[PDB]
Amino acid sequence: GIDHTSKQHKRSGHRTAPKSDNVYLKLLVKLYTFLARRTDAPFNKVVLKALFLSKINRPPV
Amino acid sequence: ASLPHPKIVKKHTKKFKRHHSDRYHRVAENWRKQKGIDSVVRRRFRGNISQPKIGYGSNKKTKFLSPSGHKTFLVANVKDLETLTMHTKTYAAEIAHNISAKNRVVILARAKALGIKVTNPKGRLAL
Amino acid sequence: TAQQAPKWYPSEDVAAPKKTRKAVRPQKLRASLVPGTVLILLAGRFRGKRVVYLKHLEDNTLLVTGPFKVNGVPLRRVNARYVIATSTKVSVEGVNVEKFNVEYFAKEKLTKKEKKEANEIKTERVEDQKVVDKALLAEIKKTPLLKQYLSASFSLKNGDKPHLLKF
Amino acid sequence: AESHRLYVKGKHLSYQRSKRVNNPNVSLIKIEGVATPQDAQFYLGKRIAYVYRASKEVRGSKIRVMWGKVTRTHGNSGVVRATFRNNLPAKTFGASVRIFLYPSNI
Amino acid sequence: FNSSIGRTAQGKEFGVTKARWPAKSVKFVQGLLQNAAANAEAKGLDATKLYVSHIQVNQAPKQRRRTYRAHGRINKYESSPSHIELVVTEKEEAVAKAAEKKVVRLTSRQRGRIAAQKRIAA
Amino acid sequence: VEPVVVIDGKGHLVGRLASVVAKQLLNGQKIVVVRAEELNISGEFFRNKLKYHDFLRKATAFNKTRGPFHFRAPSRIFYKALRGMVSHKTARGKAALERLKVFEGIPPPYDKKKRVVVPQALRVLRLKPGRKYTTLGKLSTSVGWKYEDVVAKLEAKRKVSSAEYYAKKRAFTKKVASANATAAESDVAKQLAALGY
RNA sequence: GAAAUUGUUGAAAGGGAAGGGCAUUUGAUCAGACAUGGUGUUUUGUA
RNA sequence: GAAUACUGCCAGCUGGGACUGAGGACUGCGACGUAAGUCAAGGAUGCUGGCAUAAUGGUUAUAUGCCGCCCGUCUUGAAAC
RNA sequence: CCCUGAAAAUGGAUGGCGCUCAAGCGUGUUACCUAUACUCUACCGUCAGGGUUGAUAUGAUGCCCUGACGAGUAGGCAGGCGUGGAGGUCAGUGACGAAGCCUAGACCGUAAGGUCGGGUCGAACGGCCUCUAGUGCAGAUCUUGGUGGUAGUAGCAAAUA
RNA sequence: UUGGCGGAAAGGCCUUGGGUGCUUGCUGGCGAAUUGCAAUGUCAUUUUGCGUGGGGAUAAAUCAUUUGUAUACGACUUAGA
Ligand SMILES: [Mg+2]
Ligand SMILES: [Mg+2]
Repeated sequence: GIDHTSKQHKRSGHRTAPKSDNVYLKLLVKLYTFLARRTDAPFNKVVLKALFLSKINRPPV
Repeated sequence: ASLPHPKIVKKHTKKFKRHHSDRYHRVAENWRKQKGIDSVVRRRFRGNISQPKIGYGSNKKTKFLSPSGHKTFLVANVKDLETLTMHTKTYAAEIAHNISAKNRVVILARAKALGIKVTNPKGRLAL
Repeated sequence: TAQQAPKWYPSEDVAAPKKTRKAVRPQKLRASLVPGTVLILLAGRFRGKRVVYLKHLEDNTLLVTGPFKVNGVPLRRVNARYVIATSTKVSVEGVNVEKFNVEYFAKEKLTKKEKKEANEIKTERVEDQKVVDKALLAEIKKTPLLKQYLSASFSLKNGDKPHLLKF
Repeated sequence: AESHRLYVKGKHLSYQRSKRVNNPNVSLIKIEGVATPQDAQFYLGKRIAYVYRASKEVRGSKIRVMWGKVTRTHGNSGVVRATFRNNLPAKTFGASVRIFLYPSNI
Repeated sequence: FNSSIGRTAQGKEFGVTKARWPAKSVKFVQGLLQNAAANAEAKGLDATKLYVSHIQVNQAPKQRRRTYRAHGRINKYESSPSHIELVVTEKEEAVAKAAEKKVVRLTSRQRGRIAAQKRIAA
Repeated sequence: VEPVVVIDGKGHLVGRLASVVAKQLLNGQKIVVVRAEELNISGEFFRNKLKYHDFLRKATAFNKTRGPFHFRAPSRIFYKALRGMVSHKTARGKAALERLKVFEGIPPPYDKKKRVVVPQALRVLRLKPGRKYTTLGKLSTSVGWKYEDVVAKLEAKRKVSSAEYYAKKRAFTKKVASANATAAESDVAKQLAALGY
């Protein structure tokens, strides 16, 4: 037995691999997950996380 | 003639049967979980039947393999049989139960020509 | 179709094993086995018989002989884990055992077709036995009762505790 | 002679058990002659055969053997623990069993 | 089907205590026995080696009437009829002999032991 | 070590002997116990008579025939004390208990055999000198055993025959010891003495 | 032409229930692997 | 003037026994070696025998050892008289 | 410490047998037995952190590396199994035998389940991607229908024969 | 084979005489292999059947009838060449 100080097996709670079934969006997140993995620039990670977002978390600009 | 594999181990070779399927005839022995509030099987008392859980899962290098070492693939005709032409050492054909005998002889002849193993080469055969 | 397809087929190419690191150093025998020791055969066809040990062979086996004139045990090889090294010692200097090796004992393996439904000896083997045993028995005749000791069999009596017995 | 025994007699006492749960995978053997773990340490690693008879002849014989070995000592009185390829059938509690002298260290 | 029937001395022949004389059943059974013996002589059997090899009785569909019980109730009054069949055969001789070959598997040690015995004795 | 072990029950303590013998049967040794009328129980005769009367009170109320049976013979008292220590309701317990037979006196199958003792159940080795003890034959004939005197007469006859045996055995062994002493101090005797025999 | 329930035959067990879990004995019953490419042609239908 | 006991340390030596052999071209850290190379250094190999069949094994019935109270429900609490 | 004080109703319980320099009480020292606990290893799943669009061949929700974790009623969520019907596809199966049913015969899955062999039978049915619902029973003194033990039992005895 | 003794569950113990075999008390001669480096490597006693060939002996019980010292029925007690 372990005296657990946290909740075991919990999800991170941050959405990855967006819930949409748009194939062009999936191509875009494939391109930007390559760029975020290997270009070591923070911009690619920021736009990769922004690509996952839902509609109310993407307000029009 | 199969691909080399590790030794196949089954963690629980006994069939999980529903509690009191031996007791009552109305209770079939397909597995159902006991949701009762006083159930000894649900409470996991010593000396009762064991329940299915994820720890009994087979090895991923060993899963879905026949004792011959192949995976069963159901076939219905020669075109379905020909899909296993380049994968003879991993898959073994099994003729479907509803194929007639005069087609079964054709499928067995083509499988013997292609070197494909058939796991039931004795169905509907006359002698 | 009866079954649809697998979306991916596993590759049929068999991989090579990794480069092992298990070299073979020779067997380190136990200290009670020196050549010339009288052994007791624990198992086998000649179990309970006392033989003399001559040479440590290549496949970790012990070359032994009866002698064949004494108890009828021929020139043979036995396993070192299936004998008891007694304290009784005779000298086997004067015996040329370098002729025998692992290729000297070949079974000439039998085919699967030849099945014995119901039912011989090498002449080279029989005069090799006759050469060596006449050199052993000359050393046997020095101390008394060794011929009788080697002819008699070994067995456990009532009250024999092998953890207390010294051989 | 009149005796040909090249083994030590022993008795199959029981399984390894607690007060109310037994474990058939480990059997308990009383070797006769030994009454202390220091004398029982001689017999570790020795082969054990349970030799019994049956009515039906299988491969030329009506005598069947179950093989095992001594693994460790048990208690303070020279009882040993033994493991077999297939476990002993538990009707043999008190049955005689053979401890061979091989693999020998002497 | 014998619970709470009377006890009698004529069960000593069969080692029982409970026995009866079901006259209607005996009439029906012996009528069927007579018919089977007639079928056997029509078929051309010996009529002296015949023993009843097979007989079974099982239940026919019930025949229902009514019964009138106290406080104006109705219950059933049902007959349980029978299907009976039987087969008489001639008693033949001994059935068969000459069992399976029982091919033997022996190891090299067993073969050497048998050869050693055959050499060592006559 | 032995096929059958014949235990002379004289001077033994009932519980300690029963706990030795029950373990012997469960290990698979065949035991026959003779002279059961000479077992000893520690304590006063009046204490053990009161104990047996407390046991004798216990019976099934609605039918005494199905109650606990109070056996009166010393051998059956020993059998009760031993069946208490064997798990007799299982097949292993029944197979153990059929390796045992207990007798008053020494019957003719066993009067010509060798009797042993159990030194960890002997009264002179276990009790402090001064403690009082009972004789099982006296207690058993106090609570209802009918055959105390016929066993005494048969035992007197058997002891007379056994003394007649032992006189001849002693004369023969004195002849053998005399011949061994006169045939000692030869060369084979000195070689055996050097080798330890 | 299912099940409850029943008859016959066959097999098995049964000292105040029966049924179950782990393990093995015994009896009965049963699947799989056993060719492989191969130096080779000691060869016939000569490849 | 010593020894020994007790406690503690050794990157001292060495014998017996049991369980496990996961991974699968190479890459790393090391050691012995002047070097070639070798090794117990990022997970077992070498040699040999028997059998090649119901022998191992699976299933099923029985036997034995130990364990096992009737399910569902309300309830603080159910095997519940 | 032991004894007197010390009386309850079926027969009775240091768990039982039994035990008296204990197998009792006080105390001390060792050895030993074994939990689903601890240590190491393998396997299953979950979670987390990473690597890997290069060409060839597939699946980037893929493959691979590393570490930790796993109790659970009420309840929540996720991934799946099964049924009736609908769009598409396999130019699917089938009177040389579809569906159904029986089978202490075999194989696969942790499981819901799936597949095969044999028997019976006689006319339709299935895999995959999706759509839809009158979609999964052991219970409700559940509904309808059928059948047991009781049980060859209670009984078939008023009104003269 | 002669003579005893043994009734607790004797079923065994002792003894006389001759025959026959072995003798490792002592000294010799010949054989053994190949079961291949181990595989209980098979040697015990318990019951039954069927054959031989050698002795031994040629019954009762139950149903049915009857009795009434008995009796719900079974059972009991009687009788019957
Ligand atoms: Mg059921
Ligand atoms: Mg009425």
